[PDB]
Amino acid sequence: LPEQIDWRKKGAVTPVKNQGKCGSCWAFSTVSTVESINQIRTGNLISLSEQQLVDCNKKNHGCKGGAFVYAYQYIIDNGGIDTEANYPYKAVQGPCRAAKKVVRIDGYKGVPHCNENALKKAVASQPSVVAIDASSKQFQHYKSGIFSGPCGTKLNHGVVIVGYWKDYWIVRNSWGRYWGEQGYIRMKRVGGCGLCGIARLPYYPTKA
Ligand SMILES: CC(C)C[C@H](NC(=O)[C@@H](O)CC(=O)O)C(=O)NCCCCNC(N)=[NH2+]
Repeated sequence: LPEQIDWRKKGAVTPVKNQGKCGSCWAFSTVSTVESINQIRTGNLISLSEQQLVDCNKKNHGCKGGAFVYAYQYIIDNGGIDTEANYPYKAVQGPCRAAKKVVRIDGYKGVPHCNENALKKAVASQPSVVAIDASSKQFQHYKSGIFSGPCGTKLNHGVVIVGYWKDYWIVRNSWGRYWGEQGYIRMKRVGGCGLCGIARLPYYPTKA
């Protein structure tokens, strides 16, 4: 497969977003991969609604956390997801409003655990969600360069891998542009379960 890929360079990734002070990383990462597969398939780049998920996804827990599988499953079950414009983000949970089904997906697949080759194969197809230990201070204060740790493998933050180079993953965070490299962080590729456990629980939506 390609030595390097960057979906941002292919117009598959929307501008960086800020989940603000609400534990919704499960929504932002999930929605981003949806926005991505949709553009890759339809040629349309559309910003989708995290808030919808936050409000209408019982299986997950609004600002109190969530999981990849359920998010995807929701979007699928619900028959589609609405745009960022009609259902803006509020950084605080609320009653499920009715929403327009702008974008739809057919399924989602898991990438084999702690297998960075498989993950490379997946990212080469389309951006993917991953869980990382984002609890270390070094990571939280990461500003630039190829981050190589330290960070454990305790899964607590959800992000997206939008591309890669020979020795690092191009990760998209949901903390705005004033964190890392204009919102992104280049995480070294170290095999095993990966840096901060980045290769522990990867996934990507599917659209036929
Ligand atoms: C695996 C990734 C997505 C971490 C995830 N935590 C979150 O969603 C966030 O707090 C992420 C964030 O940056 O806000 C998580 O696993 N949290 C657990 C929440 C459990 C929900 N509460 C229960 N058990 N009812």
